[PDB]
Amino acid sequence: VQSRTDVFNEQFANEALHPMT
Amino acid sequence: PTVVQSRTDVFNEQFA
Amino acid sequence: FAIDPLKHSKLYEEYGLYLRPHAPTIRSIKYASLIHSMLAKHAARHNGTLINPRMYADMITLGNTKVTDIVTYKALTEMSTLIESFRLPSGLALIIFDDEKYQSLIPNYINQLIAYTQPHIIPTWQGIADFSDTYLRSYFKRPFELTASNLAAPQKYNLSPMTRSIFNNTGREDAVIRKLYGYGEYVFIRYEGCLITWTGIYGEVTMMVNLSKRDLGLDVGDDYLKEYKKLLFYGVITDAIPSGISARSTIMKISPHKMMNPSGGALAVLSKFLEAVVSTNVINATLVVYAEKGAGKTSFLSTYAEQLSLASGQVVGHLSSDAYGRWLAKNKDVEEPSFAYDYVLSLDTDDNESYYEQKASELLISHGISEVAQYELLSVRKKIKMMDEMNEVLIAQLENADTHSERNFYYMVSTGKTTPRTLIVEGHFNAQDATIARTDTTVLLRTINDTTQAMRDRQRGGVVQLFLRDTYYRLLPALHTTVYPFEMLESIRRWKWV
Amino acid sequence: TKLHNTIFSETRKFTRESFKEIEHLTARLANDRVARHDFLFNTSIVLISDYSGEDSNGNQLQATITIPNEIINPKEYDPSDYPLAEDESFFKQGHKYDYLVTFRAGSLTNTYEPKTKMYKLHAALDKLMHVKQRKSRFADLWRELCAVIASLDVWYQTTNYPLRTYVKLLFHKGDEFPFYESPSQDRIIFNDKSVASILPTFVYTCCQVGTAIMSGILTHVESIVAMNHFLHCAKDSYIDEKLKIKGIGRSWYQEALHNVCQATVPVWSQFNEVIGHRTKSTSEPHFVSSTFISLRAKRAELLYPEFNAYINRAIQLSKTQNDVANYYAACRAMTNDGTFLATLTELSLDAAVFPRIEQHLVTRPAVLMSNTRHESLKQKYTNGVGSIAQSYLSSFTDEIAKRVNGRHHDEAWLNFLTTSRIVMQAVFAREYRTPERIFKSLKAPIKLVERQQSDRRQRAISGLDNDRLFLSFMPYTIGKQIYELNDNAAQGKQAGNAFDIGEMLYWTSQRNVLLSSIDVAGMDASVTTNTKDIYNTFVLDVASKCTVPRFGPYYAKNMEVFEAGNRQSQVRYVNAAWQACALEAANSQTSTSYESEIFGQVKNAEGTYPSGRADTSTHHTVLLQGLVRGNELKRASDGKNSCLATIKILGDDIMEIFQGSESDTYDHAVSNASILNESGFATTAELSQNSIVLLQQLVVNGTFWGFADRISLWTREDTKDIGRLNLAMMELNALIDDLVFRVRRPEGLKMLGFFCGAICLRRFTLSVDNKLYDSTYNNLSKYMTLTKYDKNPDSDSTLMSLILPLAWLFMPRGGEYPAYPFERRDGTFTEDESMFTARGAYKRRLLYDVSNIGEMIQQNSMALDDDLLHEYGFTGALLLIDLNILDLIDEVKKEDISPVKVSELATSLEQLGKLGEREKSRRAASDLKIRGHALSNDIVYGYGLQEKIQKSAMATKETTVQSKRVSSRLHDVIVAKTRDYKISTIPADALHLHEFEVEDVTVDLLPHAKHTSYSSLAYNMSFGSDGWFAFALLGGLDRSANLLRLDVASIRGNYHKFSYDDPVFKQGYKIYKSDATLLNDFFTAISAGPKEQGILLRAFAYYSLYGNVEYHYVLSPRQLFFLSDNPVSAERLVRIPPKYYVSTQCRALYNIFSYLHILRSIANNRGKRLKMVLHPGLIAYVRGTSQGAILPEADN
Ligand SMILES: Nc1nc2c(ncn2[C@@H]2O[C@H](COP(=O)(O)OP(=O)(O)OP(=O)(O)O)[C@@H](O)[C@H]2O)c(=O)[nH]1
Ligand SMILES: Nc1nc2c(ncn2[C@@H]2O[C@H](COP(=O)(O)OP(=O)(O)OP(=O)(O)O)[C@@H](O)[C@H]2O)c(=O)[nH]1
Repeated sequence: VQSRTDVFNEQFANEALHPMT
Repeated sequence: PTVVQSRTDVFNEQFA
Repeated sequence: FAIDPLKHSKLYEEYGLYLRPHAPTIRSIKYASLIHSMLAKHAARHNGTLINPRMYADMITLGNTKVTDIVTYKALTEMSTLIESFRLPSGLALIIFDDEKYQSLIPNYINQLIAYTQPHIIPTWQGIADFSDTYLRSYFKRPFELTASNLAAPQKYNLSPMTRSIFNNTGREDAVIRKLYGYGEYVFIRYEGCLITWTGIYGEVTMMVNLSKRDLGLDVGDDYLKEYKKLLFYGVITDAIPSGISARSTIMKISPHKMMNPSGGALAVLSKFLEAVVSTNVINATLVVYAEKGAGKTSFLSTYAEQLSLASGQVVGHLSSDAYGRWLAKNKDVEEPSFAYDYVLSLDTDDNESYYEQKASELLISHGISEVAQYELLSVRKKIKMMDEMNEVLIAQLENADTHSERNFYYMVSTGKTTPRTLIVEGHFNAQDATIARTDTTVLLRTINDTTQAMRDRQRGGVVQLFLRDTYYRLLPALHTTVYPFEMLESIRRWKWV
Repeated sequence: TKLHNTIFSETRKFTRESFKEIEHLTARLANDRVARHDFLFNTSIVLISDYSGEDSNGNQLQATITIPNEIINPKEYDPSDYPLAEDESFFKQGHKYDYLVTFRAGSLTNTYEPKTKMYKLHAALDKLMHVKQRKSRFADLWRELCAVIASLDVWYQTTNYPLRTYVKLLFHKGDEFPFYESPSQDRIIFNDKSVASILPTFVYTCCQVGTAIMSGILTHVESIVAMNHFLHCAKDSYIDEKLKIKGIGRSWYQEALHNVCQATVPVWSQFNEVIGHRTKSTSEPHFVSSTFISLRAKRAELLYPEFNAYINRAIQLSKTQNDVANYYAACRAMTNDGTFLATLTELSLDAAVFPRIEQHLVTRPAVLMSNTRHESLKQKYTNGVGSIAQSYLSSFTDEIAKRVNGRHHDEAWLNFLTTSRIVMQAVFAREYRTPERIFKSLKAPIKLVERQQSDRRQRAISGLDNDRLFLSFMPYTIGKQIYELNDNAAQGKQAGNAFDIGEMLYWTSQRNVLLSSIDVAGMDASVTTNTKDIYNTFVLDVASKCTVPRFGPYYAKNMEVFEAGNRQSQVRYVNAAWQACALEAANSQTSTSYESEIFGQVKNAEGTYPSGRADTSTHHTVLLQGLVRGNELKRASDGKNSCLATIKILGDDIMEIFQGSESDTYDHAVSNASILNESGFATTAELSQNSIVLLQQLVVNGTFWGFADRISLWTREDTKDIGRLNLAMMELNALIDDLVFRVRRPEGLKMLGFFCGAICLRRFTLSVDNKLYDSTYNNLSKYMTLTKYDKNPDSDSTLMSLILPLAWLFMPRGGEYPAYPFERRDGTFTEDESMFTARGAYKRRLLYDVSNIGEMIQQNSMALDDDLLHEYGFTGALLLIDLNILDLIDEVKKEDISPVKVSELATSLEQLGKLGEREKSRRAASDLKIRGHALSNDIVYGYGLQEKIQKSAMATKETTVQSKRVSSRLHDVIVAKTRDYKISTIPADALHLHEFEVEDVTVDLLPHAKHTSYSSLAYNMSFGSDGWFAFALLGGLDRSANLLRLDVASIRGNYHKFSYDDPVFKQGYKIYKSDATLLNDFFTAISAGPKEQGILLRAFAYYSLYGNVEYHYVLSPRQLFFLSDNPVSAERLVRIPPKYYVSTQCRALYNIFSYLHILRSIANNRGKRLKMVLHPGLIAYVRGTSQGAILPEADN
């Protein structure tokens, strides 16, 4: 099992908009 | 008097 | 249309657009061909320029203007009588395809009219214009797709040779279909490329290839590794990265498709490097190629230097991306290293261990990451906290110029006696621009890969490879021109040698 | 003979006999090169081994003249000084010497065979020492050395001073000069081959030291310490040691002024006025004091032990703050010889334009949306310097997209191609509508443009390209819109007054202030590829909102687009701005390529883009304010206070001012330092309580410390030297004016500038025809002295040299320079003129003043005195001016007055901006040329920027010997004018007749004469000096007047006072008098604002009735720096006898008479009030003309 999200390019994009406080 | 001395004397009197 | 369909038809033959035979909309394609001829005659009359373009734009496009000394208005009145004889209820809309090769072939006398007009822009999906558009529907034939289930005589479906133009997706040679099922009257649209759909980790994926389906040896069911190196040179993936393409992907479908056009922005920067290779004025000529770690670049560039040597005749060197990492892992202790080119090229084999992979492996074990499954669980704030600790060990090499510094390494190799005149150097990240040098041409190379799915599969490096990709990715925007592997091969073909 | 024994030397006045003597001795030096060798090197000179005297503050000092052996007996040229790489493709990476090395001038020879690697190299090094060392502003390098020493003879009345021994110990070899410069070959030609190779640059260094003694900075004892440091600094490389020391040597003033502790200084308000004085303690904070330890250990190691012992002396013996100022003026002239720094441009290319990585690596933003090429469209930062910088700049995106929509960008680019018509639209349609255009500009190389500068390495700047500037034109348009939304940068017009520094004289006077000044000059290398991506996220966020239908070759269309989180390509409507900004970021090739004669084509590394153009000056301006202001918002998010008051981003500087407690201002000033590190810049701010440092200025405690070593009188960067006297003598008045408040003794710049124009600028050569030759020499010799040359049978013309009559320097329409006292018939002398005298038409008063005026009023005569003026040589000097032989000066050259601006950020943005105005004024001039009235190109508005673009792009030789031909026509005029000639008076000279009688009443000084008496506001005005007492009488400066002239200079680009002789008026009155309906088309051609249209349309109605009546004078803004611009300030200093109110109603004219006479006499002014004495013919002239005709500029 894996997701289009665990990739770093993506993790990074999201890290960018719900930046994780 | 030299010019500077005259200038200094004038300055002192006004401002004593 | 911007480019006259009647004269240039071979240009439109590429997109799948064939002209109808020759009908109120058919007479309009002959009128526009008379308007192009009247413009190019008036244009070449004065220094290749139209004298009063705002009139031509309205007379042709809006059709609302009539005109009635010898230089000025004698040409407009010749155009006014031509368009008045057409008796159209409305003008002719200036049409342009979204394609980049198309927009660059427009004659200069139409470019003068474009500022005064509202050109209809036809979107191209794969590079092939959409046949559902209005102007492409009336002027050109409408294709019909023959497939395995669809195939029968032209009489079954309603088809006339003067309307539909057959597109053979059946996989059987067009000579069969034409002769056996009675299509001999119909004209087939011919595509020199290929379009593939691979299964993927995240879903279905598409790929375009510049090889014909008979050249590429693949059919439905064939594996991604079979004919890999043909796909690596000529392939492009049209899905957002990351695509799910991995080594276990299989082919769902294949269809013939239009060959891609190499970007004029890449062929411009690549032909800037071929002017240095030739010119006797330049002493050393270096090309700096960046790529994501795991994209299969050294497999490609080693065969790019073969094609560049055979065409030019000069000797071409290649420094792999890890050339400095592997050299330093040995010579970090030696106080007077050997910078000889043939020496660096020996340490550059894959069996050696790079220096950065040693420093990064210690950095992982100190956080307790022994396995790729563990690195996936970490939070993004936690990964970037580890990566910032690589950026501190990366600056150490670039920050200065020493005997072991990275600025010095590529300096002593490029300026050596026995090193080749022309080189190809591979960087990991943009900060090396000031180090690997000194060039007016640097490019970034994209391939067909999922570089996070490639570093995940390989069982040798494991984590240390996947961790360094993400570290370099974080340091490498695409700020330099993007070049695909087939645009560097096409760049040599289009260049004329001697 | 000799100069120091002249009557002028002792009395410093011009009598009849002592003017001819000084006119003769300068005519002998300006001509004979035998007499110059015998002037400098004469045997009567007694050498000085040891000398003693007082330093700048009066304390006694003992120095010794020591010249090292390595300069006198140089080493042989060592080829390892300039090593190559193994492949010999460029100079070796590490190499010490970027400049000349000191070797025997004959040791360098190329014996190699031509067209080899080494032959080309030694051809360039031979071109380095023979060519690059030639920089001279006025005349032969030896004539510039005499002017410096000739003035020192006359000033000190002796031949015995230490500077003259260096001239003899160094440059005296045999009976001829060791070297000389030939203008035909553009080279230095060595006579003695054994002489050192670096001495040709010590002729200029003895000039800049000799200028510092006359200037009053250095004394003769400090002249030794200064010249021993330079001679020490030259081994092996002279300029390489200065650049290494330069910082170390000037930075001690912070520590010397800490030990002074308390100092009383003036206090300034916002409004450019002195409101009082204040006693503050200058002790620095603890975090500043900790840096004094690291500098002591550094100054001890690197500095020459005699010069280090002078600094250690200035920290102890400094008593008050003025004493620190006087040492920092000397220690600055000891480290700087003023010459422009030159190399082979591929020697200095490494350390200048080569990129470098520092501190932290910058990282990429997350890509939220991308092109089908995976080129980024919109993007955002996770954290770091990126997010801080965006948290500020992202607030401007929707305000700018409003303004970027209002523009028309296609019409914006035509205005660039045109100003640097139907023809041009065919060009734009062929060139820029094709996708092939984007391909041509990616394939084009970037040339390397360099510009020399004093006391700094050669600087690489970016010139204007058509193809490369088109890619970045769209981001620039979006980027420059912030300049109107902020105070954070100074792009404004520069006044030149103290109005310019007036905002940092306010904050150095404030309480609880911490003053940060960063030197950003070396930043453009520190910028990396990932650093520019902080600016791209600002532009791509503005371009996504901006909607432009087309910017060629881009269309607004539905584009396939990838997004984050969506696996398939979306479709958006992507406008032509955000296609054009997305392609400029994704395709980035920074690296310049210089083509070297040695190595072929050399190409720089990819990192650094130079800062020259307006487009990448906005990149550096937006990025800094984004980091520094965005950091202020990040603190408030952390709960910390923000004490930052203001930020000004200058050209080479960032000036922050913090105000608060010592704990807060430091903690904030430190976190702004760490954020420029995290972004990759290695920089150290100078944190100081009471001083704030910039280029070419230092502002300490509400005072001004000027840098006089940055005005180089004796050298040039251009080497455009030709035989043009008017342009040269105008160039000298611009430099002398520029040093007035940067110098401690302006009375010495008048004697030094007199022997420059007496020796260097004197002779002028013209080429007569063969048949008219003896007829010319006979007519001109009645007035001007000439030198005949042999006739050459091989040509149809003959050269002959003309040495000017010495009084030409003082004449109104020729060269015009402050006069020395002449002698009337009465025995009385005219007033010795100051540096504050007004040039222009005001200089004609010198003829009536020598006449004199006092006798003309009593005898009711307006008749000038012809007999004296002919004896001092005024007649021959005015006849020379009447013939119009000397070269003309354009109005465009006048537009460069050459004050050096404080911020160069506006110099950059002035190049490419304001296109719609320079186009509309271009339409006007052409459409007006068609109508039958043609305007000269110098008057049209945008023409000044068009010439500097095109003319600098030519490599064609500008070196041509200047010889004017006397043809049949001009010889016909000579015979006429030279026969009956007597000086021509014009009716308007009746305004030049007035006299001031000194009364017995002293005048009240302004209350700010006291506040400026403690610590002085500038070197030239100290307590009692001539600049102080003039500032006590006429208080400067008028704020609401300087705001009004900067509102006018914001249209025309520069301010010039109205005159009826101004060629703008003259041609404007031709239109008015013939076809009046074209005035609207004329006022746009020159871009006169609605205020200047009133000044002209009135003066047209005055000039119709009255002719040319105005009373005209020229006072430069750099000349009067702190002093007042407004003549009403002298209204209280002169009494007008009441009988002139009845007859004449012109009051504001009597104030301009009073204002100009007070500035002119300040050297002689003891403070008594004056009385106006008017000529009867002056009164009768004034009351036949309206006052508005005399003063059209002012509003009565
Ligand atoms: N497991 C494993 N895979 C390899 C090895 N060598 C090459 N590969 C695969 O082949 C692909 C191409 O590798 P390279 O030619 O070295 O190019 P690269 O991926 O950029 O690797 P570097 O040159 O080291 O940066 C990689 O993506 C790997 O998946 C190996 O030694 N072990
Ligand atoms: N023989 C010889 N000629 C020299 C020497 N120095 C300069 N000259 C040349 O001799 C020429 C005549 O000397 P001058 O009459 O003093 O000329 P100048 O002062 O250089 O001024 P110009 O005539 O304008 O060049 C000059 O033009 C020089 O080019 C020298 O040392 N020896």
